[PDB]
Amino acid sequence: MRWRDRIAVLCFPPGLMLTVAALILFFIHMGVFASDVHNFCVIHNYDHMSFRYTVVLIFSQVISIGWAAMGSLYAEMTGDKFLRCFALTILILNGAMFFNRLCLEFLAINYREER
Amino acid sequence: MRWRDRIAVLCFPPGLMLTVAALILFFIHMGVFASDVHNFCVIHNYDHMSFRYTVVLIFSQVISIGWAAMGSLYAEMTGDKFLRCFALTILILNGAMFFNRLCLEFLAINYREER
Amino acid sequence: MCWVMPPSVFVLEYYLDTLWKGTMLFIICLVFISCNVLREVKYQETWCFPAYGMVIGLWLMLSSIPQRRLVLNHTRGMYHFSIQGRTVCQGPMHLVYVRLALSSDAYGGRFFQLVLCGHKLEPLVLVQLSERYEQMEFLGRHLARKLNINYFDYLASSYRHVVRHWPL
Amino acid sequence: MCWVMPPSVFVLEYYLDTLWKGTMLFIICLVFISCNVLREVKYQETWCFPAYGMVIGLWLMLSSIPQRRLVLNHTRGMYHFSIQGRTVCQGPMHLVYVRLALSSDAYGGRFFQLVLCGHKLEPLVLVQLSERYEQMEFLGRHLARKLNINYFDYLASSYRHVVRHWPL
Ligand SMILES: CC(C)CCC[C@@H](C)[C@H]1CC[C@H]2[C@@H]3CC=C4C[C@@H](O)CC[C@]4(C)[C@H]3CC[C@]12C
Ligand SMILES: CC(C)CCC[C@@H](C)[C@H]1CC[C@H]2[C@@H]3CC=C4C[C@@H](O)CC[C@]4(C)[C@H]3CC[C@]12C
Repeated sequence: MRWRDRIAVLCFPPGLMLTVAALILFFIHMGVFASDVHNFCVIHNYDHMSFRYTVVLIFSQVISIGWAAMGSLYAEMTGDKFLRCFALTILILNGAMFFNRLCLEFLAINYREER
Repeated sequence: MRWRDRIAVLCFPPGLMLTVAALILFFIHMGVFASDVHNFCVIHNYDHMSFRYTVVLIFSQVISIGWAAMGSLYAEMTGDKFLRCFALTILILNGAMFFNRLCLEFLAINYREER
Repeated sequence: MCWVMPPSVFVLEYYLDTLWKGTMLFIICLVFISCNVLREVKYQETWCFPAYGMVIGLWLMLSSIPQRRLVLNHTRGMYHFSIQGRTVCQGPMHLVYVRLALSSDAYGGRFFQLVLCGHKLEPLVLVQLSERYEQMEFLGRHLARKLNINYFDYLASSYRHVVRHWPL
Repeated sequence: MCWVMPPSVFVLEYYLDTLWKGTMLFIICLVFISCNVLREVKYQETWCFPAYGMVIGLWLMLSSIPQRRLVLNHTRGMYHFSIQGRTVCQGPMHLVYVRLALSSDAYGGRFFQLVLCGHKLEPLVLVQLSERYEQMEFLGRHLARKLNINYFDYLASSYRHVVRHWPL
């Protein structure tokens, strides 16, 4: 039908909301991950780390994983292989992303605070 | 026709990427303008202004206006009012942002260097 | 309300309740903005959960739905899927149904809803009363008096369900 | 070449030359990046102009194209727009044409191109030689011997142009 009118007003096609949201979450999370590895490797100004926001972005990480999986489940029944490949690829990169940042956080214990 | 396949591989619909280039251009130029205004008003951090990148981003501004305009020209003949309204609104905001940054650059003239 | 809604003179109109959901989200997050908990001793600020509240709510207000209608007027209307402005779906019969749907939990409690089936149509969810079957087919009979189309029950055809048009 | 391409046994295949523009953009940036001009005395850094060049160059490189083909097989083929993978345009004749196109400058010099007209088709731009009219209808008659459809001249019908299939 008229995808101009579909994308124009009042709605969105089913799915393809959560995928785009996961894309922008992926963008901002590469931004913060690159900043973290940069400041951990060379410039060494830990006072301006992301030592302050530590659990809310983890919550953002897991909800982004959930929305990527949920959009994949909601878009699988389209019968088209490209959409399924799109959803599986974004899910895979988000999951490996999550494991990488979890490993980086677990490596960065002795630098935050002590209880 | 199948806009999934149209957006998937090997091409883009006619126009419709010039417009999104104008969108990301407007976004990053608003970010630069907001950073300049914020740094000018309160914190007074003339060391870290964009006094150094002056003419390249102005050239960026003018190619942004040209791309948005000729994209509007390339998308006008589709016969749909929504696309024309979208392109014209993007052109209007791009021109307004360019004029605002030109006024700001002309106002802050005694702060860069002297020739 | 038992007699007003069954006729539904000519068109019907319909809407959605996502505006309600975004409304109490906006109220809750506006409450969250001013004088939240002071957990600086927790070495963390929780202002970004409301930032996700901002994002989710603004997206939910982005879904505006003006008066979902059809061509259900008491005539030879084709039940074309009609919105103010754009139009998407058309069909010569055989797609619009009114179907009973059932849901179950782990315990086994049964909840009954109604759906006006079709190509991206709107449901017929009744107002928070689903524990017994009551009368079932009487509302289907009022719909039949309206513009008789269908009344579909659970599972396959079998019995206890009514059809009016068929494409064979 | 005059007896190789005008035969064109069965299908034709086609491509774009934007890959060349992308590869030249990559070449000029590999020239620029190492030891560019040193204009710090100009109170400026000029590294973002090639950043824009690589934005447009990566976009141009992304325009991949596997062998634009049709059903120009020397049969009763219906000229379906064929692409490895997806398929877009299907049409029962009356849309595939071969038309002469003209361009003029301020002085008045005329530049002649040829376009295989159709729903998002590919042109028939000849290899950088248009100053005289030469032969005109000879290549049109060769295309007629191939899979006779049309040979459209400039302006309206008038004369001097040939049609084979008409939709009336
Ligand atoms: C798509 C591209 C080519 C268009 C935008 C150009 C980009 C690369 C430019 C334009 C604005 C620039 C920024 C403007 C302001 C600042 C603050 C300054 O103290 C250091 C450089 C920095 C951080 C610049 C980095 C590079 C920058 C982001
Ligand atoms: C709400 C959903 C969409 C997630 C968005 C998260 C945003 C709001 C969060 C996540 C990462 C965060 C940034 C991470 C790192 C820095 C550098 C630090 O020295 C100051 C805070 C600052 C600048 C944070 C600002 C807020 C931030 C951008």
